[PDB]
Amino acid sequence: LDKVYQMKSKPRGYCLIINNHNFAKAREKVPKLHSIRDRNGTHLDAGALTTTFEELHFEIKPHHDCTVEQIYEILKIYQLMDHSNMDCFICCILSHGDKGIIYGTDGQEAPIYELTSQFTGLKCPSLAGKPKVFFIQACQGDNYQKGIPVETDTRYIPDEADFLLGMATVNNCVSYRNPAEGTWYIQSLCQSLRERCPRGDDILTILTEVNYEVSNKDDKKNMGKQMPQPTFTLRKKLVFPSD
Amino acid sequence: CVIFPVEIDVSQTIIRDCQVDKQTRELVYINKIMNTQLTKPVLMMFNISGPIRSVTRKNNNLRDRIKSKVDEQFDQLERDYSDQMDIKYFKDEHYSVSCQNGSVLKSKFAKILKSHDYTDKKSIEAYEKYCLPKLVDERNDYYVAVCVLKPGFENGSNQVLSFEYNPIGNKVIVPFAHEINDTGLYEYDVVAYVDSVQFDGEQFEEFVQSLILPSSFKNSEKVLYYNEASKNKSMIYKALEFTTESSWGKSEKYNWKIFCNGFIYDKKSKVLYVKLHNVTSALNKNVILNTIK
Repeated sequence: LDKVYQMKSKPRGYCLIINNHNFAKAREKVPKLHSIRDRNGTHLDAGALTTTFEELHFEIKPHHDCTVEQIYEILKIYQLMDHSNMDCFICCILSHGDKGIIYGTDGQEAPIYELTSQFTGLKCPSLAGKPKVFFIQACQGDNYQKGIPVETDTRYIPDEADFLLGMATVNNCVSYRNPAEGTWYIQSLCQSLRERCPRGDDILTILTEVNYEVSNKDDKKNMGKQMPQPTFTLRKKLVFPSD
Repeated sequence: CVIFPVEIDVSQTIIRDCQVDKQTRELVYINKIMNTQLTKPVLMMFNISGPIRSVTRKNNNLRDRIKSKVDEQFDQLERDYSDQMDIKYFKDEHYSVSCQNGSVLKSKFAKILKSHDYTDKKSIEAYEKYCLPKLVDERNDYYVAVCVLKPGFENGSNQVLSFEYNPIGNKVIVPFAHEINDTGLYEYDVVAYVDSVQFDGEQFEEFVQSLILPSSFKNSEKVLYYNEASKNKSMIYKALEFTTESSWGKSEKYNWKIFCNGFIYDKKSKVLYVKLHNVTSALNKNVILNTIK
């Protein structure tokens, strides 16, 4: 017959939006990261994701400029909590990064694995069986993606199931953030989410379009191209309705 | 966050002229030529308010230390919304500097004991017609610094030169002057940092006004001219502005302001920030200032 993740619970779920803006501590300590600037604009995406996940009945839980250590604790918290009355848990990280890592206010990395593994079925029994979504807007390399011409257009379940992981970009390539409007991925993830949610489309359908937009978006300057790339271990269509 | 920028392309021109004591200022000069592997004797000259009492070489870390202090001062004007991410020699081996009384250089010029001989007439001849005529004038003063960057100059760092000199008459001549060309137009690419000098909008309005800025390729682009007089500031510069539209939701516009060029003066500090980046002007002159008398 069918299957779809439950999302009846009025207060859907938490939305730890971790918005990093000031990397001054880093510009001092970690040497390599001294010629690093601040992520100006992140606020437009924090105030973008907050708006989106508001009509979707998500009880947003914003967090200032946090450092790795604080970040780990911030997660270690929403992990010992109970999420039964919740049928979904979302986490958004915004900051710089590199090869599978996400720098914090301080300047020291923090492997994605050790952040997303914090909410396995085991670590958080309350979240077992419920979708745990992760949106990570951050660099992932120093390389720029080239752009070729298309010329068209009762039981036990696995411990790491139900996991949506939206990556602002493929590995080894850079993500793009614009000071005036916002970052491409986060903005498309909303302008496409906040619109396709009324008409009831699963997130997997939405992320497809999102990869379409960002693929057209082009860095007029250094012939740059971005290309998101999600990963999911979900079991049923993830969809959230509103009013 | 990328480590592949600045390289065999970064070479505009950086100049810093500061007053070191009662009557001694120091000139720091870094140009494109000094940053390339010369294979033959290279000649270059400019103007100095007074005579040089010593010439030395400084570390290239200086090129960025200067360009920063200034580029930042102008960047506070802009609104760039571009996408971001996450009879008086001074010999030495390599070089050879000579500082003569402006007028004297004309009369003897040919004398190349500075060893710019093997360039013969077919090479020196050039400089007397396109350069020399623009370094000597009715004010037979205006000493002319003559350098001859000989090969080997590339070896090791410290490509930056520094002239310690004694200003005559309280004058400071920031060397923007070029090599008179047939076309008639000159392209500027230089940043300067001079201090202990008194403002002078008269000559700054004249310069800035005759500047043709680079294009952003947008029909809606307009090049406005400014003349602000802030708290402890006073800016004379030309910027290029154009409004932009959102990339998604609301119809929110974005008013750009880029390619700013001109002069910024710190009323308190008594410092002069200059920025003429890739701008064209039919005006090929030096900028003369007066040291806080």
